Amino acid sequence: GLLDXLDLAS
Amino acid sequence: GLLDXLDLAS
Amino acid sequence: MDKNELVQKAKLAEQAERYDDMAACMKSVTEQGAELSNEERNLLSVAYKNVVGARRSSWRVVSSIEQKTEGAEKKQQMAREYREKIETELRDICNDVLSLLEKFLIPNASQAESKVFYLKMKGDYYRYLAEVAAGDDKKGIVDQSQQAYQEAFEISKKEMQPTHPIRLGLALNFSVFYYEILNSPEKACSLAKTAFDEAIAELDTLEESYKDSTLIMQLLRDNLTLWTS
Amino acid sequence: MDKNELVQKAKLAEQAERYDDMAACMKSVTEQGAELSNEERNLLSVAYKNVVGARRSSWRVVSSIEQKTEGAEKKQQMAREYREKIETELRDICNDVLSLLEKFLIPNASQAESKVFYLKMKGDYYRYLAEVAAGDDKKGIVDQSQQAYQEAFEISKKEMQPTHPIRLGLALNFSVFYYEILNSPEKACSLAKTAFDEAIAELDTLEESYKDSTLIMQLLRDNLTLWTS
Repeated sequence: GLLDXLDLAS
Repeated sequence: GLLDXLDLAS
Repeated sequence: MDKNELVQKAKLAEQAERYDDMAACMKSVTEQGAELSNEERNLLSVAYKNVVGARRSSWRVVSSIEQKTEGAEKKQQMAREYREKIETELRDICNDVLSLLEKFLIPNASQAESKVFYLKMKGDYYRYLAEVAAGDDKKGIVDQSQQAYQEAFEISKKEMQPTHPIRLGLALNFSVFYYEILNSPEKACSLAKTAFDEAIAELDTLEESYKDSTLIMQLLRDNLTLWTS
Repeated sequence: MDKNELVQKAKLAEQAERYDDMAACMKSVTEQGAELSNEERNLLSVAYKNVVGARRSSWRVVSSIEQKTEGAEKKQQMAREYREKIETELRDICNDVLSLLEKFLIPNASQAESKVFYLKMKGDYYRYLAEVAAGDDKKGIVDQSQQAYQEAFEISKKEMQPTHPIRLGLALNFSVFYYEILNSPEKACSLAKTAFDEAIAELDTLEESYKDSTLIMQLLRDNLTLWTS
């Protein structure tokens, strides 16, 4: 959800 | 796999 | 580009999930006039299956929205417009495939198994054109789909074992055409049932791969179960 | 169309999974010159994340293949040419975004959160360009990525709480930049550990919504764990 747009590099 | 190609309408 | 080259690119495009690219390769391959190997036939179908399926999935999403916006004449107008833009993409793809089927694939098929595969594909693609047609165009398209499936069916009954996955998968898709497209549940249930039963009966007599066959037999019966109640 | 129409079309393309379309809508909106609201900033990111991520994905697959192709130089050749084509799509995309960022998104950002968000994004995108550069330009592209992240990092240290997700996500991505791109695990580990520890200390101090924050904290700690042994 929110973390999606944040384009995390995980 | 094989069934994927057959494009089944399921 | 060389034919072997075109195939190898198609295979990279598949690994990459670049289906539009994959379909362009297999289109060029087909256009060279020679009969497809089974491997080529499968690549062609994998590629068009994913290219047409993405547009069908999007047409269903935007069609829903359109039909579910009561009022908001503008919002609704924009949806109808996006839908039409998607339909156009989708008729172009079906027209490409149907043209490949008429010009090369079908007339070049030298085995019944391939001819049944391609005739069914023709039925499938006209069925997709049907789902998204209005006016009196529908009837005309619906009929082309029916005739392609029917020709396939008659060949498969004459030439193939009742357990052959392509005969069974044709039965499945033709039965869904009748139910979902011609609104003839009784013709649908009767085609699915016969197809299931003949296959069960061939087992009694009886090497080949029944795993895939039995899967499609399960799908026939799940549909009977759902069409019954 | 007007801003509202574009925004609406964008949400429709999202529903349809037509990301190239979504990006193009949100590009025009951005090009109207006015500071984007959170709903618009978010749509723009979603769109480009998917548009770029697909080509990164495809690049990694093909590039890999081009690597294990020690057999037929021929095949290897095709894999290189396919890769090159895809890098080109990829560079176009990063360049569109990097430009939307320099001309509009950074200069018009009136609030710390948004400004950190767009500087992080700038870092992300130069970083994606470094991944496929060599060897000449690489050094300088790496430097632009690092300058962005650093600048973002300084602002977030002065203006945002350590548990803020934009701050922690900057830390996550910046730390991975140090590890994967500058090959510098001491700097990666330190940034990540500090960022985790400072968010932990703000928990003692104390709202608002720590579920997202704690998921990014977990991702930071999972990286330290990996990077130790």
